[PDB]
Amino acid sequence: PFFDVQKRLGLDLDRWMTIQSAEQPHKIPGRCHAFEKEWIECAHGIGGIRAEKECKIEFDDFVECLLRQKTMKRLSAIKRQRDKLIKEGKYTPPPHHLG
Amino acid sequence: MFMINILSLIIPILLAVAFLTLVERKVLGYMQLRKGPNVVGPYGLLQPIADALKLVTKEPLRPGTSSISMFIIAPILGLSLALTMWVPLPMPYPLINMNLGVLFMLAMSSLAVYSILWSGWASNSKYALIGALRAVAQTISYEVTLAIILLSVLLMNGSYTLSTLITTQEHIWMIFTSWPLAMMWFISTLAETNRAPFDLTEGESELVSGFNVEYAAGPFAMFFMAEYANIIMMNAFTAILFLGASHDPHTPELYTINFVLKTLALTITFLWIRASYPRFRYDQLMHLLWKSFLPLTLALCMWHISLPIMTASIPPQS
Amino acid sequence: PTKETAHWKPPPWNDVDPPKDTLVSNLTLNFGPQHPAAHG
Amino acid sequence: PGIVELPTLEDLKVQEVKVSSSVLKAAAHHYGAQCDKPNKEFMLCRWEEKDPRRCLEEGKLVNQCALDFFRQIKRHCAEPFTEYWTCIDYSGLQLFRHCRKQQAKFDECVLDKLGWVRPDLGELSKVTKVKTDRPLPENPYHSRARPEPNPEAEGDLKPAKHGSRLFFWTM
Amino acid sequence: MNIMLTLLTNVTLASLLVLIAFWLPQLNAYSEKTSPYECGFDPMGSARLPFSMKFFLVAITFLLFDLEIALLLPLPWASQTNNLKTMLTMALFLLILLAASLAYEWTQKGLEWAE
Amino acid sequence: MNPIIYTTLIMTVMSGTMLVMISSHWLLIWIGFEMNLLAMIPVLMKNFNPRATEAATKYFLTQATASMMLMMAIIINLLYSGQWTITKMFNPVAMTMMTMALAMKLGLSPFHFWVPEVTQGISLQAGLLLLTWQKLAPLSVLCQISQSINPNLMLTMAMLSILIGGWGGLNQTQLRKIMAYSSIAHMGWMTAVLPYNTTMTILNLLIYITMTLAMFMLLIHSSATTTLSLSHTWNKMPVITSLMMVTLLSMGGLPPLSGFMPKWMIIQEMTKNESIIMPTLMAMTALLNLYFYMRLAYSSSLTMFPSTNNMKMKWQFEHTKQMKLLPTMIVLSTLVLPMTPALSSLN
Amino acid sequence: MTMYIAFILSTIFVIGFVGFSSKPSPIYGGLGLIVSGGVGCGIVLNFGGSFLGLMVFLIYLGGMLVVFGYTTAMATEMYPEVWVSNKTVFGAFVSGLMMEFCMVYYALKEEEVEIIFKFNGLGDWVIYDTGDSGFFSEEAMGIAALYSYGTWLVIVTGWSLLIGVVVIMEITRGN
Amino acid sequence: SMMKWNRERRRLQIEDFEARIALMPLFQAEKDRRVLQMLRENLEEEAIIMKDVPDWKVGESVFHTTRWVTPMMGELYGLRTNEEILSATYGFIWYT
Amino acid sequence: AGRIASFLKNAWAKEPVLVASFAIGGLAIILPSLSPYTNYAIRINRATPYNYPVPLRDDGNMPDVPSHPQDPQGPSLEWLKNL
Amino acid sequence: MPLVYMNIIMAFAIALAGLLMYRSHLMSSLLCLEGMMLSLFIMSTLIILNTHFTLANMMPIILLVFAACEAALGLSLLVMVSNTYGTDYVQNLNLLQC
Ligand SMILES: COC1=C(OC)C(=O)C(C/C=C(\C)CC/C=C(/C)CC/C=C(/C)CC/C=C(\C)CC/C=C(/C)CC/C=C(\C)CC/C=C(\C)CC/C=C(\C)CC/C=C(/C)CCC=C(C)C)=C(C)C1=O
Repeated sequence: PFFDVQKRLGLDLDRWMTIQSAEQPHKIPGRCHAFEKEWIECAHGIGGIRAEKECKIEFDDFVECLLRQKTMKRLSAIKRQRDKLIKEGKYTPPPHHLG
Repeated sequence: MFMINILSLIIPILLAVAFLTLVERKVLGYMQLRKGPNVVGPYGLLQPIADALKLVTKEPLRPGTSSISMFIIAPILGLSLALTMWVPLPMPYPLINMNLGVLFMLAMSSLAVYSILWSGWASNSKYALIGALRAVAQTISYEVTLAIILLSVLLMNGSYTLSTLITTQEHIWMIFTSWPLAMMWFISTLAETNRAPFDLTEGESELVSGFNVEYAAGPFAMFFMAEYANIIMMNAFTAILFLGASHDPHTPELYTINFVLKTLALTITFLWIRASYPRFRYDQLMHLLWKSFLPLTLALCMWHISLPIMTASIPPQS
Repeated sequence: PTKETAHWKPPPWNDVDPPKDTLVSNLTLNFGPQHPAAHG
Repeated sequence: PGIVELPTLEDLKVQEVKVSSSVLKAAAHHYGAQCDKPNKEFMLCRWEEKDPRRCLEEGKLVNQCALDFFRQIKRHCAEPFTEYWTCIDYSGLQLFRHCRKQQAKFDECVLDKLGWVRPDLGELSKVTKVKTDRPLPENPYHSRARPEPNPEAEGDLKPAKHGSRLFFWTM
Repeated sequence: MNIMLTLLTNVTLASLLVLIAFWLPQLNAYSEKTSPYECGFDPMGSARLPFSMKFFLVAITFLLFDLEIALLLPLPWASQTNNLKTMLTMALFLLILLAASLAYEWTQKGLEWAE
Repeated sequence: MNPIIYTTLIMTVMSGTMLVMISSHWLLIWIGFEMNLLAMIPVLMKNFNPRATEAATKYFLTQATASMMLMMAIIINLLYSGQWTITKMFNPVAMTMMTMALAMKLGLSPFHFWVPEVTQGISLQAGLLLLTWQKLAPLSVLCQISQSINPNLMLTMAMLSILIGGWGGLNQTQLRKIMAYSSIAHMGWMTAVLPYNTTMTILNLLIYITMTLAMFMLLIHSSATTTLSLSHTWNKMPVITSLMMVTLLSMGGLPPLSGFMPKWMIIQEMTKNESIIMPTLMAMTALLNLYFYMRLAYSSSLTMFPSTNNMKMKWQFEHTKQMKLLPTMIVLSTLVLPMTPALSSLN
Repeated sequence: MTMYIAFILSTIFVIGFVGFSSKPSPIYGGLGLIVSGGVGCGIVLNFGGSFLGLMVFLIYLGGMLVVFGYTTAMATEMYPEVWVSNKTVFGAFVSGLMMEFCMVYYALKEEEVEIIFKFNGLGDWVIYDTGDSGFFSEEAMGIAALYSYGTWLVIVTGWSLLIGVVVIMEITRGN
Repeated sequence: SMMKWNRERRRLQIEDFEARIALMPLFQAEKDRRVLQMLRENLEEEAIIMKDVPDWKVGESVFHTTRWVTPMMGELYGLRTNEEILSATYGFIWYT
Repeated sequence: AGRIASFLKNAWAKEPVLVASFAIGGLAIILPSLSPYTNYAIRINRATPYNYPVPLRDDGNMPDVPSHPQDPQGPSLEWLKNL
Repeated sequence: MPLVYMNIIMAFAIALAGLLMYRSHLMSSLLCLEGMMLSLFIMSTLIILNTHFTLANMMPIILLVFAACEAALGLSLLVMVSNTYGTDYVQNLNLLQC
């Protein structure tokens, strides 16, 4: 913030909610609590323009935990190939996939 | 058999609304020294059938100065919301166990404005355009009081699960704890359904009907069906909310009988009030809630939120 | 000013424009004539 | 970036205790009181390692211990348990409130035959401790090397050389 | 599914009622029926003119109170918190602010239905 | 307008800005923005004339749209990073979106047609409020996010800001309108150096602020809205019109007056960072400002203007409203150049 | 197949929005917003947001009520507009239908639509998360934390609503 | 009356919860095995699925971290029957 | 003295609803601080274990923490039973 | 980013077009403006329910409470131009010109 009265005069005013690894009500963790813990404790007292590159792999792992872009794309590719070869008809899904 | 249960919900409510149009004309008449309808069948039991057939085969006039889309949609909204707003009621085993049943039904209760406004404006008449805004203001200005009353009452129940409300009462009638609140709630209910003491929309001197003026035959009867279904639905709501009953799980029929008796008693109180009292004036009508009802409701809500804390008697959440 | 600036009348000194066409109306009501709430 | 660690289909093969929710909720307090140790150590493993692939053996242990407990209760009063779990099943919330009669009829058997006591309210809720011979999860998150801090600076403030040094200002 | 099935059943049922209502009866369809109505007369040249009104203020203070009602709705869940003292003071703040808004509405005409 | 109601509108506007420059959660920044929006509309409607209604309506529409796009940027960087903390953005289009959302609140780019009009509509005190206080919040947000702003975007936006600020004021006689255009020019001036180093845009904000109070207080000490009306005031208040002239000299940035210092500082740091073409454009275009500045000076003090017969009884009456801080307000906006090193205090 | 409902709930949201933004008669834009909100309540609901969905239901179907309240008061005229009055509204509407239709056709063929950001056409059911909730709803508990952790939020809001009723008083006072 | 009955209801809730804590470990111990069974079944099946594709490293993890994450439910209920995924996602929401 | 009592009487007559609301409200804030059971309500809320009490790794020298869920030592809520 | 995100983002984009590209009506434009915040409300609730951001669960209603306030004044401004000017048609809305 511009004029950070929060840490000067010594109280939290909004910092409780800013990130989702904070003390959530009745210890309900967020979806990416581990990843954002890794990211935050990675980049602490390092400087944003310096920490953005050392804490990179943690950052995109965090972003992929949030959005699952890469994982869902992988699933889409798997489904594409499965439906293609099923339509052109080679194998049948095992009974665990039917019932 | 789910759809069979649905139909067993709608259709009996339809007969209930149908015969309410007979019990009101009998109760009112007996309250004012009139025998009431007893010519169509035994004790007028068949009379609602005849008027329904007449209104179905009465000509539905298309308002020439109107857009038919809303002239047809408004009865749809008013009727369908009124019936689907019966869905989450705690019969001994409620049909749909919605975790926020009370909030669900309170939210749907606000939707009657969305039939009132289109009826009043689309029909395009002076009485219609006046009564639309007047009735809209009525129901919206009483919806707030309904909301704080619901919240303050629920603060002792535990959650918005409307099935556990029975578990809340069990021992004592909930009115014994919130009789000042219920006395407001009931009256606000009387206001939201547009009944003779608080109707203000009919006003058969300067509004005549207010919203159901140009509506004729079927779409006209649909708004009556909505109106006299909200009567039963809100009287049943008040019945469970304040007039609790016993429910043994091995005998579901007992709570059913007790609940229907409570609903009939409350509807009879509705007819009782309308058969006696004069009609409010819009000035006094909104003076009643803005000047008088709302401050008392706010203070009572404060009392009923502070009370569980000081008594160390917060209700169970789950 | 070039051309259209000619039709750009200066604002008044009060900053309030001369009050426009009188919209004051009381929306005449006939309140009848059948109107059975008058003994007919 | 890495592949898998999924244990073999033979590894995650345990006898799945196949009983109903009403039966399980009827056993409950006695089951917990007489089978806490495998359960406690199992989810101590779960919270410490944060890694079920490391706690399959704990799962087998808790399953087998619970199964033994169910075998002993079968060997003894089961008709009171039968009535109790049926009555709990009739409840749509598995409420313990409308079963108290059979509750007594159950609690006495395991008291005078298997030497068990119904845990008091909150008794089976306080956080306990348990010894596990497994080593500590030194890096539960498998975190990498933490970035080095900023270069620490120190030194007393000597006066700025030649004042402001901004354009023509001498001081 | 279930809930959605009930909503579907109700909307279709309502639409059948309106369809029978609007289609079954027979009308001669003569012109002079279309003339509008007002207690014997027609509504002259009105029923769509802009409505010079005053209770607009009541209508808008409705909404302004409805926001705060939404704010205080989470109370039944909120009462199940560890730090009950802060919840008590701050909810009491919310209702006090409700009352203060109503009072300022009151003394400064406001909720007084304008004339 | 109840005096106490007006005070409570004062401090809710000021608290809305304070919430902006003290909060860290992004939602709180938005909340302060609309607190200020919701609070400043009534004071703009204090006079209650149809021009005031026009100005308030245009302000409301522009600022409401801008705040909604602010939440759009908010939601996007939340979606792409899950962090409400105000810092460098992690999605580019979110950064751009916030850039135009704030700019519409500042009046920099073609999102600047509102400010001259709204300034025309409202009273001059509301003009002082609008063109002084309702900049601190968007500038503060732009300062906090200077880590990742598209330099091309900010630079071109500031360039149009100053350019149409200079050109628009040429054909305006209403003092409120020329002041709005001058403020647009100063908006471009600080926002040009915003990406490079925020200390200098803070300094230029301070100088523009002090100059703007020193200006508006002189206007409503002379009670003039048109150039001819100010020209008639060469008589009654000769000292006020002489100070009028000296601060109108401080306007453009003629040395050694105060207004030259921010231009000098901005150009020097722009040249420190290889931007040598860029500063010359505002350096030239400041003459556009100086043009109608000189026109205002000629109408005010340098040339005597034909007064009016009735005007003489005004000689018998004295300004009773003191309108305090005006002396130091003039002085800080005229002679602070020998104190340029003090800029390091802000850093 | 009612599989794609969680998709179509958003889809009817889009084209109910376009007609809402197609600049029709104000009440018809209101109807577009109403169907959009009714179908978006399902979008939040089937994601688990029961309380927030019913909350927006309530407050928003009051909020469009009040914006109606002046539509027949301060916005009607002798000849109210019709959803077929202006010719351009049809063009706006159809331009509303064909854009997201083409984009979803692509997302059904390539699953890598390049419009603005990065998006995959493989439904929405994936993005849900396995887990549990014990005996507490996460959404309700989170919105309940307003009175324990929302220290500043309720204070600043209530202050803003007070200032809001004040400004609503002052601007509409009419001298 | 409400004070005493509500205290009794709190007693009933702590009892029901204590049952929930009692039985949580068994549900967790069955759930991790069940989820790992889904993962392994999908992995073996998708291995046969991906033999033909020239560039698809089998069983890869998109995450650079070696720490195990909770499986995203998509790969959990993947090639499974449509009814299974429909239940797994929208059952609680759709249940009445 | 007399003026305050007369004003209270007039309010109780002129706007009785206002005085009733103001009274019951004024109680609503000042009782919870005065009442001696709100701490017991805090104990009620802390008593309910919405989540699992995850155990601690035993290493010796924690006599306070019970070794077994049936052990006597540890937190107890007999006050809850008596309440 | 699945299709639900596309749909609500795209709904916001057309709300931006509809409100900002004025056709002739001020009331319908602010109606589009309040639909804008509905799109943003749904959008915000999506990630918040998705990622188990338990605290942020209260942000939507908070985001809601202010937004209606804007409309609370918007339509309030609408009457104030309406009683004098006559309609909400913004083409006579020209008096403030220079
Ligand atoms: C001297 O000075 C005077 C005046 O002034 C100066 C006056 O003013 C007046 C004027 C005063 C009067 C006219 C007095 C009227 C007095 C009466 C005795 C007549 C009225 C009597 C009543 C009992 C009052 C009734 C009114 C009620 C209850 C409410 C009023 C408000 C309404 C909105 C009702 C209006 C009427 C409607 C809507 C029509 C009714 C329609 C129905 C009942 C439809 C029913 C449909 C169904 C049942 C459908 C279901 C059917 C079936 C078969 C179910 C099964 C089917 C399936 C498909 C399942 C006078 C005379 C006067 O002297």
